Amino acid sequence: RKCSLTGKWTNDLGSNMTIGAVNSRGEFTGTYTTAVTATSNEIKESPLHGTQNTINKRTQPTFGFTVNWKFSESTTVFTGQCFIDRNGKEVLKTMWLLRSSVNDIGDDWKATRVGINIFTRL
Amino acid sequence: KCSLTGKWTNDLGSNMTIGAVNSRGEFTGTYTTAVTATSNEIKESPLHGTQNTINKRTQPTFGFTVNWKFSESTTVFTGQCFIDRNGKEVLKTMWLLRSSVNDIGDDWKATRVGINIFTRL
Amino acid sequence: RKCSLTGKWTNDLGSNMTIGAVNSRGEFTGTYTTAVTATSNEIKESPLHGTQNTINKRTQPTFGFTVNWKFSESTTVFTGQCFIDRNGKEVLKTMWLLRSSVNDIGDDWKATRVGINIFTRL
Amino acid sequence: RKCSLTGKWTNDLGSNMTIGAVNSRGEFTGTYTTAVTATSNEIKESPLHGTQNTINKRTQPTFGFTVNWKFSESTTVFTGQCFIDRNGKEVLKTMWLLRSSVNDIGDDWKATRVGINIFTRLR
Ligand SMILES: O=C1N[C@H]2[C@H](CS[C@H]2CCCCC(=O)c2ccc3ccc4cccc5ccc2c3c45)N1
Ligand SMILES: O=C1N[C@H]2[C@H](CS[C@H]2CCCCC(=O)c2ccc3ccc4cccc5ccc2c3c45)N1
Ligand SMILES: O=C1N[C@H]2[C@H](CS[C@H]2CCCCC(=O)c2ccc3ccc4cccc5ccc2c3c45)N1
Ligand SMILES: O=C1N[C@H]2[C@H](CS[C@H]2CCCCC(=O)c2ccc3ccc4cccc5ccc2c3c45)N1
Ligand SMILES: *[C@@H]1O[C@H](CO)[C@@H](O)[C@H](O)[C@H]1NC(C)=O
Ligand SMILES: *[C@@H]1O[C@H](CO)[C@@H](O)[C@H](O)[C@H]1NC(C)=O
Ligand SMILES: *[C@@H]1O[C@H](CO)[C@@H](O)[C@H](O)[C@H]1NC(C)=O
Ligand SMILES: *[C@@H]1O[C@H](CO)[C@@H](O)[C@H](O)[C@H]1NC(C)=O
Repeated sequence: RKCSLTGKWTNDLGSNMTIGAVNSRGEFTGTYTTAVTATSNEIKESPLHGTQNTINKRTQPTFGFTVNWKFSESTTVFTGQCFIDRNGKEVLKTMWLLRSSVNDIGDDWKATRVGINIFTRL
Repeated sequence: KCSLTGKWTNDLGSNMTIGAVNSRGEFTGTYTTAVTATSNEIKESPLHGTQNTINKRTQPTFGFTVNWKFSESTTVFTGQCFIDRNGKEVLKTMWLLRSSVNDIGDDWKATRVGINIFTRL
Repeated sequence: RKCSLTGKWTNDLGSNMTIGAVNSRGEFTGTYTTAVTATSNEIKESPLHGTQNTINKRTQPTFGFTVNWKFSESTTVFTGQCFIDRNGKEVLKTMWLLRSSVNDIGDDWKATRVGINIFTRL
Repeated sequence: RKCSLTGKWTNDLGSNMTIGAVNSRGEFTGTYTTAVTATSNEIKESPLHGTQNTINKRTQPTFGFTVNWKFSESTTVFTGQCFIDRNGKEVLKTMWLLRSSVNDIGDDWKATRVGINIFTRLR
């Protein structure tokens, strides 16, 4: 069918996320449980909010979301595309930017990390 | 505090308006790009995001998604709101622009990266 | 047993590269055969030039290199780190930037793609 | 007529680099003096090695180089294009990846930072 974002996912790093119903404007909300973190602070489940692109109602749509971490001053944004193979196996191929907080504008240059994640269903 | 609400323009000439930021840090708005990857006519597009409220920083991090209404593509922006040495607010952001590809074997080439600096308009 | 860049490698996309000897300053040269390309033009083997970081002569050093494509106006740069496991299996975890040419500076914004690659020995 | 990498440059952060002659294969070397650093160590001038793309011998070519930092375990790679306006004013629009060292492969995910730089000539 269409590749749908709703439901439960895990990534190559062991992180989980659950996304709820996608409304008619493509808006969704959920939660994200990272399996990894940059430092010793305790991981807390964090909210995410995003949109799926609905133009031409593609069966493999692009999308993006923001994770607003509840245990860091940082923000991660993820963007990717939902693929589906002939057996109906779904996968999200994503890239992210992780923005840290810096105290001063002179340190902005070092504030942004980059990486990928591949998510498959639970 | 450096506040996301209001009207902004970037180094490329794009405009965006962000509304009120609620108690969970959620905001919505609209984005008018000045530039585009292809010939399709530009349309104003919704954005949705969140500002980080931990320690209620006067210069908080944030992120938002632009759900383009004239492309199959998605752009995500993340940055931090600074209050500059001239007293001006400025958003320093980096973005990932995801294009749609028909086949998973082409995924590798789908994601572009860049920056934008926004100032108030 | 240090993780050494010299020799023949293949990545998750099927691309091959062969790196020669790494000199005492960490400098190396080689060739890169991509398995994929952005367009229809025929792929040609292309030169690469790089450096491995030698500070503290780490057994898992960072490195970078430039691929000077011989069939495109484009350039790709890769940067990563060479890892080992105790049975001696080496792997390079890398991220790349692929710079396309544009014929007007007003189009610079779109010129740069980003991704990852994982290489293992042949 | 062509935008040439050789010579002395400075970027929006204040960093300087000097690039030497670009040979017929497009190979160059030089030195990089960052104005900024992620941590307290004293900044040391560092070698760079790169190539400019010569396909179709464009007057505004792409290029890339690696900076092998002499004061960190880290590596930076820069890639971009040399632009030249009608008065002959040159500028390098670049983007970079900064790879830090991590002790364990389980930390790889956090190792890579991203950003941009714009360089203009020093006469
Ligand atoms: O599934 C996935 N998980 C990872 C990737 C992309 S998002 C990433 C999780 C990041 C959570 C924040 C974090 O680890 C964290 C934790 C504690 C920090 C303490 C102090 C910090 C100071 C500056 C910057 C930080 C950035 C992230 C930090 C922390 C800091 N995919
Ligand atoms: O303010 C800022 N503006 C720029 C930067 C980052 S977001 C970027 C604007 C992106 C608009 C979407 C687009 O270009 C677009 C439009 C139409 C497309 C039609 C067909 C496409 C086919 C493949 C790939 C595409 C990629 C982007 C496309 C389009 C396509 N900052
Ligand atoms: O092993 C790996 N392979 C891939 C990844 C990162 S490097 C990439 C291979 C790049 C080959 C050059 C290319 O695709 C290429 C070739 C011809 C082009 C002609 C015209 C272009 C116009 C705009 C943008 C381009 C981008 C890449 C192009 C070409 C163009 N890892
Ligand atoms: O002109 C430009 N300059 C900046 C940008 C991109 S390259 C960047 C300079 C990087 C110098 C290395 C560095 O800061 C550095 C120095 C010491 C470090 C010690 C320990 C580290 C541990 C983890 C990560 C690091 C990242 C950079 C580090 C260092 C570490 N443009
Ligand atoms: C992901 O979900 C599984 C069970 O449904 C659980 O074992 C695992 O702990 C979860 N991951 C994280 C990082 O919480
Ligand atoms: C941004 O706003 C200014 C002032 O209203 C306007 O003149 C300009 O055309 C707008 N730009 C775009 C891309 O809509
Ligand atoms: C890489 O090497 C393998 C084994 O030698 C070979 O079969 C394959 O064709 C090579 N790939 C490319 C892209 O040349
Ligand atoms: C670069 O050179 C300029 C003048 O040539 C100098 O004023 C500046 O301090 C130098 N910057 C660095 C980082 O060395």
